[PDB]
Amino acid sequence: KNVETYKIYIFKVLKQVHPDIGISSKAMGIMNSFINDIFEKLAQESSKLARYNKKPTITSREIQTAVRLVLPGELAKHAVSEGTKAVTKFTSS
Amino acid sequence: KNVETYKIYIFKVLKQVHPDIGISSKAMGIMNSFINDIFEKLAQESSKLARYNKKPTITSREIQTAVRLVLPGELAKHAVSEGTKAVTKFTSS
Amino acid sequence: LRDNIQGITKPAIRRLARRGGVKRISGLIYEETRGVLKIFLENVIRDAVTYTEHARRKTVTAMDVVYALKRQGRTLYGFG
Amino acid sequence: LRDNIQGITKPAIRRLARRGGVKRISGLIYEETRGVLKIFLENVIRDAVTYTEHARRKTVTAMDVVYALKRQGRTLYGFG
Amino acid sequence: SVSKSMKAGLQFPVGRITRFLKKGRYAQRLGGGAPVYMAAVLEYLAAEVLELAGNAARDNKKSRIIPRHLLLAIRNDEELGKLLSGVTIAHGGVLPNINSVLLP
Amino acid sequence: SVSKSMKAGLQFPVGRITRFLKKGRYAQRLGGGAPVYMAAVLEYLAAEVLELAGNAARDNKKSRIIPRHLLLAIRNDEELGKLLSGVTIAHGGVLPNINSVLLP
Amino acid sequence: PHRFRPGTVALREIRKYQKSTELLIRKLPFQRLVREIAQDFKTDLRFQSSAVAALQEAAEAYLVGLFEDTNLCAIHAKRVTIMPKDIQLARRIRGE
Amino acid sequence: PHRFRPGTVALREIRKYQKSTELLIRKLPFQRLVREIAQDFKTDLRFQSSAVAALQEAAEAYLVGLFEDTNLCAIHAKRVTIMPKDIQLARRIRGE
DNA sequence: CCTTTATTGACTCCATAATTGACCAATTGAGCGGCTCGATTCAACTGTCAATAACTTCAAATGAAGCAAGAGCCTTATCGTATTCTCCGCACGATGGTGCTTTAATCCACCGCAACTTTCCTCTTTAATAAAGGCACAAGCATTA
DNA sequence: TAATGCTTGTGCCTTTATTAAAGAGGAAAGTTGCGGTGGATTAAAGCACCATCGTGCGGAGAATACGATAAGGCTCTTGCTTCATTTGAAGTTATTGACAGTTGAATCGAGCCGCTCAATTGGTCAATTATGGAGTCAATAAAGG
Repeated sequence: KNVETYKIYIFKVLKQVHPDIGISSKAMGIMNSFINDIFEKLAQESSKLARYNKKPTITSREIQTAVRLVLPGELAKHAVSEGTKAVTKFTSS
Repeated sequence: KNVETYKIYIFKVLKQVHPDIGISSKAMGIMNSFINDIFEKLAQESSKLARYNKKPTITSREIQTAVRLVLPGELAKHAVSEGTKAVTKFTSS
Repeated sequence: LRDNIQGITKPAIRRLARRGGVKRISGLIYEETRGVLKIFLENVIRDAVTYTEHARRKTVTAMDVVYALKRQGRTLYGFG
Repeated sequence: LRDNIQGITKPAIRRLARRGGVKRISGLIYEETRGVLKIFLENVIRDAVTYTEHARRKTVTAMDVVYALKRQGRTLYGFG
Repeated sequence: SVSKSMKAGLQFPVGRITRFLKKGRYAQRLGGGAPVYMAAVLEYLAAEVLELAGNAARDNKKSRIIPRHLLLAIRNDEELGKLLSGVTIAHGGVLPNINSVLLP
Repeated sequence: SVSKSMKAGLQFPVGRITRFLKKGRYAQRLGGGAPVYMAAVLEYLAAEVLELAGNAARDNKKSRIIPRHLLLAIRNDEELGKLLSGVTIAHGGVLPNINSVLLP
Repeated sequence: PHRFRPGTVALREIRKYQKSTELLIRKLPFQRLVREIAQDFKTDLRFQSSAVAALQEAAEAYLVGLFEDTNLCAIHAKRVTIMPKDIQLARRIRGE
Repeated sequence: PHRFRPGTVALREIRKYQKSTELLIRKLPFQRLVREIAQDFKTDLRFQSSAVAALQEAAEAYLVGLFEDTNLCAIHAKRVTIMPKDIQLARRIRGE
């Protein structure tokens, strides 16, 4: 079987941020675990938010509220800004 | 409209444990909250168990393993015994 | 509203300490205990307000506070 | 396979204390540090075994240990 | 019409538990015996807590269970205390204890 | 075809995130912009952690990121440290610190 | 006239307040504090009364637990008087 | 001949072991201990190598954190030598 | 031990409000049937876990000696405690106003389902170079004088 | 300070193995179109939150005498650190074999989905009894003698 990871995307992000720095296999696995953990946390928080308001759907507002509730402070502010930028770019295209 | 609470059932249980003892409204609410919290914990554990093995079904085995993982020690043992007894009686009827 | 943290008076902090089994209390404690309390509220109310902002409401309900407490591992029974 | 708890030698406990920044170590500590360690393992391995019993397996995998650690608020990265 | 709670000999609402499990979307499909097992576990836990609370109420010369008795029952039991270590009981107070050093 | 990731200007797999969200059964329906928002948040967090890790690696005159550098980056940042306070990173070690009392 | 040795009334208060279940902080000052804190997150917020009651219950429970840990820390250092450093140590070990 | 003062080599070891990332407990004794503990829950259990590695990583991280809290508790009581009562206090405040 | 004084548990009474019981409705759980999935069992492949042996050599055990730190004791001074007096704002009871929260009806818009396409990602393989090992070596720190 | 022992920081060769790079395929993402449910909008009314006032009374604030607790200083003795020697047990490498995890099929059990009924429970009103406020007494504990 074939396993699914974020290895290529993490490598792309790293090469975009630090062009001249590579990453080891163990560090890439740790980064993949971190991404998976954050994804699960955000998804569970969004599911709880949808359940509380009796809404059968998860929209960008649910994800934004989950980001505010999970990520702390300036990290949450920047994450919300990036998410809003990406959603606007996706809609306008 | 209609608030879904275990208020009768817990009361019934009380009348089979302490026939001459009543329960107050605040204690009624606390017991209802406790039952709801335990139900949510067991259900989430069973959902994670089903997800881990890629099983789309929650059976009595999933609930039994969730009980083992959540309830501690003799509480878990007695709860497992009661659940097995109830499932056997339900199947035999 | 302003300066309502002082509304948590020294007798109230003393009573809270006595309920916790404290026999002697230093003079400085009443100050520190206030600040700590404030921090706790800042961690809960914020979360509660977040829920209130997600439901598009302007009234903070008991359910928002209960969910905010549960998010921090501070489950509260009796308001469910 | 008995009393394997003594395999956690005094130098190993000393090194673990040094990583934690401990300068001086009492003589009795090496005993107590063992017991609590055992307790920790008893809390994790059990849960891991539970997962192994649910999957109808007889081999304890690393994913089961990761899940067992996650249940106790001890998330581990690098084995996921 | 034999209710699913009477079939298993439970006082708890197996039908309502099934409806809650289905509405919670915990899994795509729900087994026949899962709600029965959950109802049995919940009934056992409620019976244990109520038994301890009634014992606490009787020890206090009372015939009505109040949040104080629930708190005493929870905090005086090892396994229930472990289960609900991080739970606050409203109007329950605290377990009466004093450190031996503080006593005269 | 034009990929959704490319349309949103993201390096993360919006399609794969949509598949994961739908397979996880977090809700009955999934919005159009929810996977895009999640991918953007994940990309931002990964970029922040990787930037701090690269700074730590360059500090030690290394050209490769190892778990030690990830640990140093996470524990030296206030927001990342708060987010991952309860997380153990394998082969990462600990932050080098000594209490001022112990020093000679 | 009659005077009680220091600590006797303290022990009596410890016994009395551990037996009761009532709230120890006055309701109106706590409500004002909660409103003042919340005004920094969203302007013109109305608070349901049960919400303020739940906040007071949670805050009092948290402070009582923190004072229990502080008393343990103070007794550890061969003292009976709790000090701000005891609270700081208790909050550090708790992970706050 | 040269003799270092007590605590100099201790500080050197603290500096050395805080910068390294290697495991400090020997692998084989820890594996035997894990197998002995697991034999009480289920008989004839097989362990993956990565499972034992993860258990060792988690146990070492937990012990290092516990020793950090113990050192804080010991320094609080105006000492530099950690004692079993320091570990007991740290575990009590942590909720264990 | 004695003796006085403050505190609290207990007893009883009067009120009281809070839990229990009864009744209408309303809504949801049980029943029946059809239908498509899934989880159970069997078997074969092979991945790898456990056991084995041997060699090495490095870290653990033990002891001696040294030394500094933890604990017990003493003193003091200062600062939290118990009590009293004054005052002040919390809380209970009544009221008015209004805004905002929940419910209902309408409409549209947006996402799930299904099929086809196509192209992007993931094992398998090859290579190449950053760093661990090894060696040699300079430099700052600790130690006794 | 100062020489000196020492552990650690630093420069360079080797190799290597751990990562950088390429290819086939095949699995998953993008596109198209339709339907039907869910979200957004607006009205409405009732329910609850905020602001106001009276008051009066218990709790908070401030002073005061003080005693006992916390902190600093001293000693001593003993428990723990540092170093040296011996060893014995962990680490590494190569090997065997058998147990068990995984994948593939068939299939029969089993749970999902629709529609109907009515039996169970939830909202509302009345009430009585366990409980709270209040007054009074005896038992208990503490503090000075």
